[PDB]
Amino acid sequence: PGAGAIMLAMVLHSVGLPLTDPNVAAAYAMILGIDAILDMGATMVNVTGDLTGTAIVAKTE
Amino acid sequence: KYIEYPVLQKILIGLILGAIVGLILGHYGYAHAVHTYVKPFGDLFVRLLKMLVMPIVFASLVVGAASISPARLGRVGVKIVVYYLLTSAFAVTLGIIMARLFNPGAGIHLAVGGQQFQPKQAPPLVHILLDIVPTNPFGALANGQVLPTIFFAIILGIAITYLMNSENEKVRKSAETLLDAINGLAEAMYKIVNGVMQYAPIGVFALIAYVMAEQGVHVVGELAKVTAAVYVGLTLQILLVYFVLLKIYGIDPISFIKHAKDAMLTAFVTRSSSGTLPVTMRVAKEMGISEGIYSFTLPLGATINMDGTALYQGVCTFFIANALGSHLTVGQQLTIVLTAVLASIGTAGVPGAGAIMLAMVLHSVGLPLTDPNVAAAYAMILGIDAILDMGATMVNVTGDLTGTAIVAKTE
Amino acid sequence: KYIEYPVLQKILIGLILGAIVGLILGHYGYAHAVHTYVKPFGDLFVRLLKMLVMPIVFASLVVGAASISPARLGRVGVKIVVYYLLTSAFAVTLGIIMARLFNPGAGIHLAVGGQQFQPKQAPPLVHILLDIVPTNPFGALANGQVLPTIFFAIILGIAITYLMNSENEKVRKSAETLLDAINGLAEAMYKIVNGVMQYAPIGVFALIAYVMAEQGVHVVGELAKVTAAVYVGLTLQILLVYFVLLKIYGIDPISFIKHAKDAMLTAFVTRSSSGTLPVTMRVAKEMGISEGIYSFTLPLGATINMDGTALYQGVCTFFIANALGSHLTVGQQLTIVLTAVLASIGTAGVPGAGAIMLAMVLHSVGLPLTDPNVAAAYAMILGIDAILDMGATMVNVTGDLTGTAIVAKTE
Amino acid sequence: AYVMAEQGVHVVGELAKVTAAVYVGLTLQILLVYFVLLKIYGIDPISFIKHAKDAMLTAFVTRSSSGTLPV
Ligand SMILES: N[C@@H](CC(=O)O)C(=O)O
Ligand SMILES: N[C@@H](CC(=O)O)C(=O)O
Ligand SMILES: N[C@@H](CC(=O)O)C(=O)O
Ligand code: NA
Ligand code: NA
Ligand code: NA
Ligand code: NA
Repeated sequence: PGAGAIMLAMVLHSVGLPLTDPNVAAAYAMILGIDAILDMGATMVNVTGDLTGTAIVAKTE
Repeated sequence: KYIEYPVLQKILIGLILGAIVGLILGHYGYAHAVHTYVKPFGDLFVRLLKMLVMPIVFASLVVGAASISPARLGRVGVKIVVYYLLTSAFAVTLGIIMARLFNPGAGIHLAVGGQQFQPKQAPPLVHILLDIVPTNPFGALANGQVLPTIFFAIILGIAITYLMNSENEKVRKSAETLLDAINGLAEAMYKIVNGVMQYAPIGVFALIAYVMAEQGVHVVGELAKVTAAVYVGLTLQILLVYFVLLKIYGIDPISFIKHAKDAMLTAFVTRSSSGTLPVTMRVAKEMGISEGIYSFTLPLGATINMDGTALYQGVCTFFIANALGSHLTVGQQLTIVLTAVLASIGTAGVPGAGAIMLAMVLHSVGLPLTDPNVAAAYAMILGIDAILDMGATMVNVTGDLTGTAIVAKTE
Repeated sequence: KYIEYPVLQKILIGLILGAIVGLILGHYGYAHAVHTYVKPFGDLFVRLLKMLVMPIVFASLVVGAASISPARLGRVGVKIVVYYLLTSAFAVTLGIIMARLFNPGAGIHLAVGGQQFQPKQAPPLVHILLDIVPTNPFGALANGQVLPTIFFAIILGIAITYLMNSENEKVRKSAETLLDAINGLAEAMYKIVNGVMQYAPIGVFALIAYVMAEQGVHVVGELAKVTAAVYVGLTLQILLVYFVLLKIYGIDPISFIKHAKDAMLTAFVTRSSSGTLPVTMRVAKEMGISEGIYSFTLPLGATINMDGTALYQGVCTFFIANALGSHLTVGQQLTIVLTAVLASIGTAGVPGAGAIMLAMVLHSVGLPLTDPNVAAAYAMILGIDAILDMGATMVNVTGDLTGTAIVAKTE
Repeated sequence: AYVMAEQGVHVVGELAKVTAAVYVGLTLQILLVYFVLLKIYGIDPISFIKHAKDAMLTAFVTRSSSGTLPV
C-alpha cells in the first residue's frame, strides 16, 4: 500500500520540479493526504489488468 | 577606495540594489548561483558581528553593573520585563487583528479532522531558571551562552563595586586595575563594531541578495496574503505602539529612528538578534543611554522580546487554520496570544527559529503537525519564511531599544 | 643538580646520545619497551611547550598589532605571503631535483595501470577563509584554534591603538590597563618558555630515543634512498635558499643559526611547528625582531609555510611513481609542485600530518590510493615517516624565522 | 575476463615470482600427490581428469568451492 505515492517522487524528479522546494513538498503533502483513497481504485485496476493480461494470453495459447 | 561614502547611504544603497539583483536573479532561476557566489560575503558580515558579541556583552555588563546601584538594576529589570511582556502580548493581538482584516489561508480549501492530541505541553521552567546561573563562567563565555554570561557580569560588577568601599586600599587598587581593563575591552569592541559596519554595505547587499533570490518567488497568492498582513502589521507596531510609547515617555520618536538605522538595518538583513547585538548596543551608547541599563536590557531583549516573531506567529497560526477552514474563535484566539508570547520568548535569536517555534503555537490550538494538510500549509509558510524573518527581526530589535530608552528615561 | 651546565650543550648532548640509545635499543628489538619507558619524558616536554602556545600567541599579537601601524601589518603581511609561497614552491622543485638526482623507488619493480579517477578535487577555499573569522574568540582560544585567534588579536591590537587616540582620557586609562596586563601575560610566557627548555635536554633525548627506536631499522634499501634524497634535499634548501636570501638581505647567515638552535632543535625533535612556536617566537624576540612582526609571521607560517613538508611531498610522490614505473615527466612534474605546495600549506602543524597529506598529492597525478601496489609503496613511506618528519619540521620552522628576519629588515 | 583485467598487470618482478612459485607448486601437487595416489589406489589418473574438467574449470574460474559444488 501507497509505495506508489512514494514512487510518485521519481516521476516528479524526472521533470523540472525538485522535492526540496516547500511548495513542491507542500502540494505533495496534500496528495499524501488523499493517498490510500487513490490507492484503492489504483490497486483494483493493477490486478484487473493482470487478469485480463492472463485470460487474453491463454485464449491465445 | 570609496574613499568613504557615508554608511547609511551605502548600506541603504546595497539593500535596495541587491534586493533587485536578488529578485531578478531569483525569479530567473539562479538562486543557487546566488547562494554560491554572493552569499559568503553576506556571511562574512554576520561572522564579524558575532565575533564581538561575547566580549562586548560581558565587558560592558561588568562595568555597567559596577557603575549602577544593585537597587536600580533590580528596578530597571522588573521594569523591562513587565514592559517586554506587555509589548510581546500586544504584537500577537495586533497580528490576529491583521489576519482577521486580511485573510491569508482562507481561499485555500483544505480541511482535516483530528486532534488535540492529547496534548502534552509544559515548558520545564525550573530547569530554564537554574540554567541562567552558569557553573563555569569561563565555560559559558567559551561557547555562546549569553544569558548565563549576563548573570555573571551582573554578579561581578556588583562585587567589584563593593571592593572599592573596603577598608584596605590595596584591594581597591586591584579592583580598579580589573574594572579598568574590562572597560578597556568593552570600549575596544565598540571600536570594532564600527570596523565591521564599513563592511555592512557589502554584507547588506549580499544578504537580501540571497534572501530575496531564494524566497521572493514564493510570495504569491494566499502566501503573498500572509506577507502583507504580517508586514503591514509589523509596521503598524512600530507606529501604533513604539512611537506612541516614545512620544508618551517624551523621547523623540523620529529622532529615535534618527539614532539609526544601523541596528534597525543589521536586524533586518541578518535576521539574527544575537548577531545584531553589537550594533544594537553601539546604538544604545551612541544615543546616550546608560551602560548599566543598556548592557542588560539589550542582551536580555535580544532573546526574551521578539515582538515581530509573536506577530507572525499570530498571523501564521491563522493561515494554517484558515487553509483547513478550522475557525478558531473565542477561546483559541485568546490561547494564541498566550502561547505565541510564550513561543517567541521563547524563540531563539537566530534565523527562522521563530518559524520552528510556530509549531508550539499550532499544537496549542486544535491542529497537530502530523496531518498532511496541516503540514502541507506549514510547508508553504516555510517557503515565505526568510522573507517574513527580516521584518520580524527588525522589530524584535526596535522594541528592545525603545524598551531600553523608555526605561532609562525613568531612572 | 647539573648544577646548570649550558642548554645547547645538554640538548645537543641528549640528541646525539638518545639517537644512539634509540637505534641500539630499536634495532635490538625493544622499541615497544622505549615507547613505554622513555616516551612519557619526550612527551612531558611537548606538553609544557604546548601549554604556552595559546596565551603567548594571543597576548603577543595584541601588543604587536597595537605597537605598529595598521598600514605596516598590511605591508609586512603581503610580503611574508608572497615570500612564503615562493619558498614553498622552490622546495618541491628542490625535492623533484633530488629524486631525479638520487633514484628512490626505481629499482623496485611493481607496476599498476588504472586512473585517475575521475578525480574529484577543489579545496573549499570559501569556507577556510570565512573560518579565519571566529565567532567566539573566547571559544577559539579555549580550544586550540590558532588562525582564528590571530585574526582577533590583530583586530584587538588595532582597536586599542585607536582608543589611546580618543578624546576622553578615561578610556585611554582603561586602554592601557588592558594592553599592559595583556603584555603582562605575553612577557610572562616568554619567561616560562625558558622554564621548560631547561627540561628540553631530557625531552629531546627521550623524543629521538623513541622515533629512532621505532623507525630507524626501516631506513634500508630503497627507503634509505628516499631518506638520503629528502635529507640531502633539506640541508640544501638551508644552504642554497636561506643563507643566500639572508646574505642578500644583509643579515648574517651564520649569526642566524647562531640565534639558535633552540627553535631549530625543538622543530626537529617534536616534529611539531605548533609545539615549537613558543621557542620559535622567543628566538624572534631574543634576536631583536620587533613584536609587531614576529608574533604575526611565526604563528601564520607555523601552519602556512611548510618548506620541509612540501619537499618530502615531492620526493615521496616520486618514490611511489618509480616503484610502479609510472613515469611522470612534463605536465605532472609541474603539477606536483602546485599540489605539494597546496598540500603543505595545507598540512597541519603536528606530527606526520604531512605524510597523511601525501595522499592528496598522489591523486593529483595518475595513481589512486586504492590500488595494492600504490598502497604497498605508501605503506613503506609511513615506516620511514617520522624520520623524514624530523628534518621536514626543522626546515618548516627555519623557513619562518628567515621569512620573518628578512621581511623585518625591510620594515 | 575481469580477474585477468584487474590483476594480470600486477604479475611482475618479485610478484610474478610468487606466481611462478605457487603455480608450478600447484601443478606439482596434481602430478606428485594425486596422479600418484590415483595410480596407487588403482584408479586411472588420466581417465580421472578425463571425468572433467567441468568441476576443474568452474573451480578455477569462480574461485568458489562452494559455488562449484553442484558441478
Ligand atoms: N531570526 C529571528 C527569530 C524569528 O523570528 O524567526 C530573530 O533574530 O529575532
Ligand atoms: N611534523 C611536521 C609536519 C610534517 O611534515 O609531517 C611539522 O610540524 O611541520
Ligand atoms: N577461492 C578459494 C579460496 C582461496 O584459496 O582463497 C576457494 O574457493 O577454494
Ligand atoms: Na529581540
Ligand atoms: Na526568543
Ligand atoms: Na611552519
Ligand atoms: Na600546513
